[PDB]
Amino acid sequence: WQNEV
Amino acid sequence: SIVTKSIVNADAEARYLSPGELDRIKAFVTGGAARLRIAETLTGSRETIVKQAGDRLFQKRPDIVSPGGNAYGEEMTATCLRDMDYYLRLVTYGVVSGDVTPIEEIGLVGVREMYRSLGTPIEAVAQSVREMKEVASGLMSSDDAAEASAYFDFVIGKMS
Amino acid sequence: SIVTKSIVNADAEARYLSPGELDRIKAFVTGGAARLRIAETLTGSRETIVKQAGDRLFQKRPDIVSPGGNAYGEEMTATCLRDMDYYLRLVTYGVVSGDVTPIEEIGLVGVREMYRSLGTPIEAVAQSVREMKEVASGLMSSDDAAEASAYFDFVIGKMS
Amino acid sequence: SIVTKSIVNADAEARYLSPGELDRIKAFVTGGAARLRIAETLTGSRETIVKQAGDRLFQKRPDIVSPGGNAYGEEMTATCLRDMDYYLRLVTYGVVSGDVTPIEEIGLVGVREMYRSLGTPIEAVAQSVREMKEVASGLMSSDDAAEASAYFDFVIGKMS
Amino acid sequence: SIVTKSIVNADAEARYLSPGELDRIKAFVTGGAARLRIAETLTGSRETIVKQAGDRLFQKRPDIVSPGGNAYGEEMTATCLRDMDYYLRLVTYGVVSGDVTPIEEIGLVGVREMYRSLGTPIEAVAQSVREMKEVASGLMSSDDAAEASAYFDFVIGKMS
Amino acid sequence: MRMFRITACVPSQTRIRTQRELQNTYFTKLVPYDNWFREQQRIMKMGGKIVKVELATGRPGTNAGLA
Amino acid sequence: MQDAITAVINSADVQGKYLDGAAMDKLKSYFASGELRVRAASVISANAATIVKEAVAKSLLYSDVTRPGGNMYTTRRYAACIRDLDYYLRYATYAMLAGDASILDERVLNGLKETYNSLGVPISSTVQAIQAIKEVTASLVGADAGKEMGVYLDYICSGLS
Amino acid sequence: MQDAITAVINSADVQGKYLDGAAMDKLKSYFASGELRVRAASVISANAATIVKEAVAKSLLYSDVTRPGGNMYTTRRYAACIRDLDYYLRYATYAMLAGDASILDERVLNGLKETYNSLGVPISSTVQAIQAIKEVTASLVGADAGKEMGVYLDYICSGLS
Amino acid sequence: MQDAITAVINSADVQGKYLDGAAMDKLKSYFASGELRVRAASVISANAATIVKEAVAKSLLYSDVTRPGGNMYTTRRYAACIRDLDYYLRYATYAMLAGDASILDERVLNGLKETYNSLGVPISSTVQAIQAIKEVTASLVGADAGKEMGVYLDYICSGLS
Amino acid sequence: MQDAITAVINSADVQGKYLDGAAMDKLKSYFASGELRVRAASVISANAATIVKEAVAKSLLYSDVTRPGGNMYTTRRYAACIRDLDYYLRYATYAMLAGDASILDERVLNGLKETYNSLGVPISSTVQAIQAIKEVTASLVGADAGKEMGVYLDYICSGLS
Amino acid sequence: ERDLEPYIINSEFTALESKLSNNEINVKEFIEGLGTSELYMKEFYAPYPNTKVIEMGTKHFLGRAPLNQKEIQQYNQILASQGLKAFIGAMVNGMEYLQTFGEDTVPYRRFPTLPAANFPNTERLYNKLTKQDKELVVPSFTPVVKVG
Amino acid sequence: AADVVPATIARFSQLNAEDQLALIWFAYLEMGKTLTIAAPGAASMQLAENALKEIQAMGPLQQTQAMCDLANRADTPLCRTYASWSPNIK
Ligand SMILES: *[C@@H](C)[C@H]1/C(=C/c2[nH]c(/C=C3N=C(/C=C4\NC(=O)C(CC)=C4C)C(C)=C\3CCC(=O)O)c(CCC(=O)O)c2C)NC(=O)[C@@H]1C
Ligand SMILES: *[C@H](C)[C@H]1/C(=C/c2[nH]c(/C=C3N=C(/C=C4\NC(=O)C(CC)=C4C)C(C)=C\3CCC(=O)O)c(CCC(=O)O)c2C)NC(=O)[C@@H]1C
Ligand SMILES: *[C@H](C)[C@H]1/C(=C/c2[nH]c(/C=C3N=C(/C=C4\NC(=O)C(CC)=C4C)C(C)=C\3CCC(=O)O)c(CCC(=O)O)c2C)NC(=O)[C@@H]1C
Ligand SMILES: *[C@H](C)[C@H]1/C(=C/c2[nH]c(/C=C3N=C(/C=C4\NC(=O)C(CC)=C4C)C(C)=C\3CCC(=O)O)c(CCC(=O)O)c2C)NC(=O)[C@@H]1C
Ligand SMILES: *[C@H](C)[C@H]1/C(=C/c2[nH]c(/C=C3N=C(/C=C4\NC(=O)C(CC)=C4C)C(C)=C\3CCC(=O)O)c(CCC(=O)O)c2C)NC(=O)[C@@H]1C
Ligand SMILES: *[C@H](C)[C@H]1/C(=C/c2[nH]c(/C=C3N=C(/C=C4\NC(=O)C(CC)=C4C)C(C)=C\3CCC(=O)O)c(CCC(=O)O)c2C)NC(=O)[C@@H]1C
Ligand SMILES: *[C@H](C)[C@H]1/C(=C/c2[nH]c(/C=C3N=C(/C=C4\NC(=O)C(CC)=C4C)C(C)=C\3CCC(=O)O)c(CCC(=O)O)c2C)NC(=O)[C@@H]1C
Ligand SMILES: *[C@H](C)[C@H]1/C(=C/c2[nH]c(/C=C3N=C(/C=C4\NC(=O)C(CC)=C4C)C(C)=C\3CCC(=O)O)c(CCC(=O)O)c2C)NC(=O)[C@@H]1C
Ligand SMILES: CC1=C(/C=C/C(C)=C/C=C/C(C)=C/C=C/C=C(C)/C=C/C=C(C)/C=C/C2=C(C)C(=O)CCC2(C)C)C(C)(C)CCC1=O
Repeated sequence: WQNEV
Repeated sequence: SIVTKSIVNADAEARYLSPGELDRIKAFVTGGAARLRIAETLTGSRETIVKQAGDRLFQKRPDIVSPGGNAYGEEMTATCLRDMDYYLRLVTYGVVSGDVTPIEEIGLVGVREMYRSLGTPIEAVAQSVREMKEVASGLMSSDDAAEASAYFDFVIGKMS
Repeated sequence: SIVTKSIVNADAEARYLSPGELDRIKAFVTGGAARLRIAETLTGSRETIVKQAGDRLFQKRPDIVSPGGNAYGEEMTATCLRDMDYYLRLVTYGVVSGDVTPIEEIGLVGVREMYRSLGTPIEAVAQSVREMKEVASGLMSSDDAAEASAYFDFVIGKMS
Repeated sequence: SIVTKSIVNADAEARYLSPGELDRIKAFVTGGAARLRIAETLTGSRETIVKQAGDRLFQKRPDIVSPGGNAYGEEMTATCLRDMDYYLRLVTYGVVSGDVTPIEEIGLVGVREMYRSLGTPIEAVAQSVREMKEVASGLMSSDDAAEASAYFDFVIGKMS
Repeated sequence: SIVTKSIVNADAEARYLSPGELDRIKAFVTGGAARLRIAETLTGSRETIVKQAGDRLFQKRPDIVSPGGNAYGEEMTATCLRDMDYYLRLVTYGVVSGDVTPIEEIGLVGVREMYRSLGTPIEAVAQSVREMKEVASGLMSSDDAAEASAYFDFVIGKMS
Repeated sequence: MRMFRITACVPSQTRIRTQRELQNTYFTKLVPYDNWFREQQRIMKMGGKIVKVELATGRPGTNAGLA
Repeated sequence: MQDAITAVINSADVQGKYLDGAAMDKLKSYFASGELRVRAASVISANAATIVKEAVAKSLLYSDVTRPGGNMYTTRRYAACIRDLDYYLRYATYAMLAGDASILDERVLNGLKETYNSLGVPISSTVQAIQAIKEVTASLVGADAGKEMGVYLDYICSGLS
Repeated sequence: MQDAITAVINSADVQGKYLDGAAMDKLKSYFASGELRVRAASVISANAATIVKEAVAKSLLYSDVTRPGGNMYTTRRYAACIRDLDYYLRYATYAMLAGDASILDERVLNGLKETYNSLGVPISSTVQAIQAIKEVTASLVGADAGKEMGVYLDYICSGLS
Repeated sequence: MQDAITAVINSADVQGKYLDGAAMDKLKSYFASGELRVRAASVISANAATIVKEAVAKSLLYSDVTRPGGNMYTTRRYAACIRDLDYYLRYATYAMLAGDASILDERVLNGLKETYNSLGVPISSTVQAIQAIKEVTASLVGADAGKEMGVYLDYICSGLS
Repeated sequence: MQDAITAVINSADVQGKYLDGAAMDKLKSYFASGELRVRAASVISANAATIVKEAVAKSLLYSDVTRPGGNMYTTRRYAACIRDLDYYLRYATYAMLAGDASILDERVLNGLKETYNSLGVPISSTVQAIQAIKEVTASLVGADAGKEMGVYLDYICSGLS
Repeated sequence: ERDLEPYIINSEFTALESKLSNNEINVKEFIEGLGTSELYMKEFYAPYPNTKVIEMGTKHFLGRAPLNQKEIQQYNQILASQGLKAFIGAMVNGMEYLQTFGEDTVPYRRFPTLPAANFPNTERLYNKLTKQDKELVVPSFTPVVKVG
Repeated sequence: AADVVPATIARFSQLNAEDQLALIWFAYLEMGKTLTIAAPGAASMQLAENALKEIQAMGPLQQTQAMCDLANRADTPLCRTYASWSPNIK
């Protein structure tokens, strides 16, 4: 779970 | 229907259908069995397809259901599930018709204006239909996977 | 070419090819082997095909070579045969290309002007093309017969 | 500018500027001292006005900065502040000019295309500009607050 | 009215009224008091204005009142004075409206054809309107005379 | 294609045209659905009165297959 | 316009549901009939001018309708009648290929009856011409495809009546 | 179209008399109301989209019309309804500025009732949508301008009746 | 449009037969009338505007039609009346020269009544103006040509009625 | 314009001959290309907005090109650049699915350099935009399809420069 | 720009001609139907870029070259979003078309005085026969002042 | 549980106006740390700052009177203005 900054 | 599309083209040209249109309709009528198989599979596995795709979309874009978002609240996430159901059924209609006319006519024309009015992230909806594409491809056969993927690609591009 | 045909039709709406157009391109690219095969099967019988078709047409409509007629002279009989040969080359082009665009761009557009300028009967030339189609269907394979007869039928109906 | 707008309308009707247009231009040029002063005030309060404007915007809709939002990291939030400074500069331009044509020319034509290609929530942009307007009105004289609020309101309406 | 003109312009652009336009309607409603005062002055002194302008025009153009002229005869002169009253009423309407649209709609479209049918020298009619113009300017304050001069000489130029 | 047929009376408010004008002052045309909104906006802005309009071609509320 | 497939899709979308067994069998029936429909359309396109020619020759030519005073007299209105018959044939082929009369009622009968009434066109003679067209088409194509073509052309006749 | 001033001018010109005391009183009334009308127009131009969105949400969303088989169903019909309500808002604002209903009569009402009758669009539903728009605009502008804005919207609904 | 010549030719052509003694009689009668027809047409062309002038002066001027509240009020409407009377005079001259009142049907009366009803034009006043035009033209061009023009003018007025 | 298939067809036809062996092998090569081209076109149609989005984000985005002075400033010019990229991508897909650059150099290179010079467009920045388009398309279509797409885009760049 | 005898197998506009002769559509509708035709896109839309398409369309329908860069931008946006049919429909249903040709006049070549350069642009458009050259007479208007 | 939200809605339903107001006040107190954080921008507050400013201008006694009138759904102009708003606005 993450979103590429 | 591709038959209706070919008829529209022929009547626009004021001529009878050409060999290309005849071969197209012949191939469609011969492949109608596989098309109906794909439609039946999608209808049977609709709820699991939509739920898995919606959860993958949630993981991709958690902010969609985060507080202050359009999908926030169980009501506003069930409405996403309903919209995904609508678009999956529209894809089934397009698969069974062979052309994108019903999709463009029921879910593509005016969709951007509707989602502007409702505040929805159409890019997020495009990601959701993408995820539905992978889920349906997994649940579905490989040979028909390309055929269904073509219509998913069309919808993703148009609603993108 | 059905490729360029669908390309132009899509560009008219300023958009990529639809699923129907891409599917038909799939079918055409796959069946190009049989298309080229019918290409050789019709390009090999050109002398006999035109000879039989013109000979049959001569007693079908004897007025073509009757006195005071359009092709009464030996030279005009040969010229009518040469038109038969041109139209057979055009149909071969169309069958190979998978689309009637070569037919339209070579030997159909303004042909009514051509044959009113030269006084030749359009119904008679259509009957000649019908004779060509009948002989070709006789001298070629069954499925190839239908495939080539589609484009013979198109040229016959359009010119007539 | 207001003079440019009046000139354009007069050119469209193919005539000299009417006495009403002339008196409006006269009043604008006479009162331009207040407009220049208010542009100076907003320019001076530029840094703060952006600061608490962005803070209020993020508090009112953290999804744009939360995971999945357009400006999730500090880097993209810095870009969002950069855009907010763009729009502050445009509103300053509008205040000095007296008419919304610079605003339309610079930052409202194709803005929907820009913020649909970027995936930015245009509703979020509208809310950010609205908070900008609220804080500017708070730190500005009330009547002058309305003078700047005209242009802020126009930008808000175009964004929405 | 300027209100109607701005509304029509905004509708043609398919938008809402801009801040500059709304300011213009604000200025118009502010000046409505002076417009009403000018209209009341013209209405009160209409009969004297009509009489003096008619006498001046008759002296300047004796042919129209001469035998064989259009206005020759007491009844013809009375009808012409009625026309003068009509144009003065139209000028008052234009003054209250702040534009020339009511005057143009009521008595400036087809006036040339109308007076050609009636056998009335349109240059003489324009001269009569001019005479009413100087009479009103004398009877009215400097600024109010300047305001009414626009409508008066607009009618004069259009009818000339 | 779900066309519309309309009867509209469009007067002349600016120019006195000296040649025959019923053919464009009181007319009944067939308008496509896509262009109907634009045509009606144009007619109203030109000041005509839309005496009548009816969906001559097509079926009301067709959720699919309208072309 | 709508084919059989699009008609079924529209009927399903009216209740906003996936296609059930009834729609499944309808689509199967249409897909089965499409093999016949394609061949019938091909032959009709082959003889498109033909069927019109023999139908007019056997139905109206050398009759009072063509004689002076007849409502086909004069070359202009004769060509108008021929163009109308060609219209009817092409739209019948369109309706046959689509499997539905939606295109027909969309395009051929749009004010056609009132137009013919105002022009004084002989409705009975038009019906007879369409019947001759139907007979020639049935002879060319066969009993079955001829049957579908005839039912469509009879729809044109009913609209014109 | 017309405004208050042009309406008064025409009312005087029809009997061909100068603007008397009553006409001047009406002109003064409109001139006084001008500032309020301009402020309300500024507010509505501010919140054009939001007013329509709130009105539709509280009036039509999650109701029978938006469901499959409803007039507002499908993206195309949703967009059409949104556009119609947006034009209604814009033209009601136009009428509020002008002080007169002539713009609505000759730009929003001729050719619209029978257009909805042709399309099957729900008049009883669009009436309530307009009423929701009226409520939203009243809440934004305030009671003073809101009363006249609602007057114009009620005029629109009555004409649509 | 058809004249006496075209009417005779159509009467012959509907039977599809060459011209006979009756056709020659009709043609020579029209040829005899042609001299008077051409002279009346030439004089009316020379002084057409004047005729409209006296007709409007003696029919509508100084009346409620021209006064405020009447449909002849305002310069635009007055010019519209002048142009309409020019239309009627020109087309009556056309019909007189042709010998048949079909140009009036297919070029004047075609939708004129409905247009007048929609725009509010007073049919009775229009008929009175037509009668005035007929009287002036008769007095200006004599007895036989006067009656010839008057029959077509009465045709136009009856069609208006 | 033309593609490989029409190129072989008209190359034969200009000499007025049937299909010789060279034409047969050319057609076989194009057919072998075939499904690869159609798959690349389908994936491009899938992610149509994507390739342009990340191409801008790679090359043009966050630079003096999109800064003041640079041609990308203002939302209008930004959306114009996006529209140009969409034109270029659709023409690239068309040229890929066809097999020839005739579509491009008939719909692209005609006056494009001069029009961009008239608008003062940065040819280098445009070329970089098409480059980023090329890599983003390659990363989604594969190796050989991406290579041929890049070849077509490089022809576009050469024509632009 | 030509009589359509040597460019058509048969006249596909026969239905439009019949409707016009029946008076159920006006000459403006006939013009719109001709514009939204496969032949028109074959002749002036297929073989030219969108800018040249805009030039040819405005010359054929409105009778004059593009007004300005604003008009060019609007027409390019129309072509990019909805293709050629929407372009033709917009150019034919615009207020300019109705104010000039109305609902009954076939469009004709115009000789406008304004705005600037419109007369020379229309002159260059109309003084050359069909397919004379592929260059663009008015690719765009170089703005005097560049925003940003 | 699937029916957790409707069960909680019914449980809030039987509670009286005082219970509802106290519960919402304590919910705001627990907000952020215990309950869901607030992101007010998603709602169109622009059609609500008018009533917000009006209530701020109102005196404390009338402030609480209007609040209780809203809680028990009293017939007041402020109550109707609140009611006509969308639920997110509320
Ligand atoms: C006198 C110096 C000038 C002059 C005037 C004159 N007018 C008439 C007759 C008419 N004038 C009008 C004009 C109008 N009616 C309207 O409603 C309006 C628009 C609001 C206008 C401008 C009309 C209609 C008439 C006809 C009578 C009627 O009441 O309808 C005359 C008499 C002409 C005759 O032969 O009766 C005269 C003398 N004529 C000149 O030469 C001077 C320049
Ligand atoms: C034969 C089936 C029918 C027939 C033919 C006939 N044609 C001509 C003369 C010409 N025909 C053409 C046509 C073409 N030439 C081309 O290159 C192509 C394009 C691919 C076409 C369609 C032309 C151009 C001519 C004249 C010039 C030339 O021959 O190149 C004739 C003789 C005409 C004469 O008067 O010399 C005849 C007889 N006639 C029939 O009756 C048959 C039905
Ligand atoms: C005058 C004595 C009466 C009268 C007339 C009047 N007519 C109009 C407007 C129009 N009149 C026509 C009629 C025709 N146009 C034609 O081309 C022909 C056939 C060749 C006819 C019969 C039309 C079409 C119009 C409207 C369009 C136009 O004018 O171009 C008006 C003006 C109405 C308005 O305000 O729009 C008037 C006043 N009115 C009377 O009171 C007299 C009895
Ligand atoms: C979910 C992942 C995304 C999202 C969706 C969302 N949609 C709504 C509300 C509606 N959705 C529709 C859509 C359609 N109606 C149709 O007829 C068609 C085709 C058959 C479609 C696609 C409609 C009409 C509504 C309005 C409600 C109603 O139908 O009655 C919501 C609710 C929004 C709200 O707050 O009210 C949501 C959340 N939103 C996202 O953010 C996701 C990207
Ligand atoms: C929304 C509140 C309701 C609704 C809308 C709806 N409208 C249409 C179609 C049209 N609406 C118009 C409207 C106008 N034309 C004008 O000139 C004016 C003045 C501003 C208006 C308001 C027109 C012309 C059309 C037809 C062309 C077009 O569709 O754009 C539809 C589509 C109907 C159909 O496709 O069958 C819809 C859905 N529908 C509702 O249920 C609401 C009550
Ligand atoms: C902040 C309030 C919202 C937001 C902003 C946001 N913007 C970008 C990136 C860009 N924004 C622009 C816009 C403009 N440039 C101009 O010259 C003009 C007029 C002067 C405008 C309107 C541009 C060009 C970019 C691209 C980068 C650049 O400027 O070089 C981002 C980041 C996008 C990315 O992928 O990097 C963000 C986050 N996002 C929100 O959610 C807020 C509502
Ligand atoms: C963006 C990718 C790069 C860029 C370019 C840029 N283009 C414009 C404006 C126009 N571009 C075109 C080009 C075409 N139109 C077509 O139809 C075709 C083929 C399909 C092409 C190649 C046109 C015609 C215009 C003007 C009309 C319009 O707006 O559509 C601009 C704006 C110029 C201006 O003066 O406003 C720009 C900036 N600039 C970059 O930096 C990118 C590398
Ligand atoms: C032939 C079987 C019968 C016949 C025909 C006839 N028709 C007309 C005139 C018209 N027919 C139509 C019909 C259509 N036009 C279309 O475009 C289509 C849709 C594709 C249809 C169905 C129309 C509109 C007209 C009038 C305009 C025109 O010329 O097309 C005529 C001539 C009438 C006249 O007086 O001009 C005739 C003769 N006549 C018979 O006797 C047959 C029974
Ligand atoms: C006087 C008096 C009393 C006192 C009575 C009084 C004064 C009572 C006071 C009652 C009040 C004012 C209670 C406030 C409740 C507010 C809540 C729960 C906030 C909800 C907002 C949320 C969840 C936000 C949601 C949001 C999110 C995240 C979105 O996603 C969308 C946006 C949005 C912002 C909507 C007693 C009753 C005690 C009796 C004795 C006595 O004397």
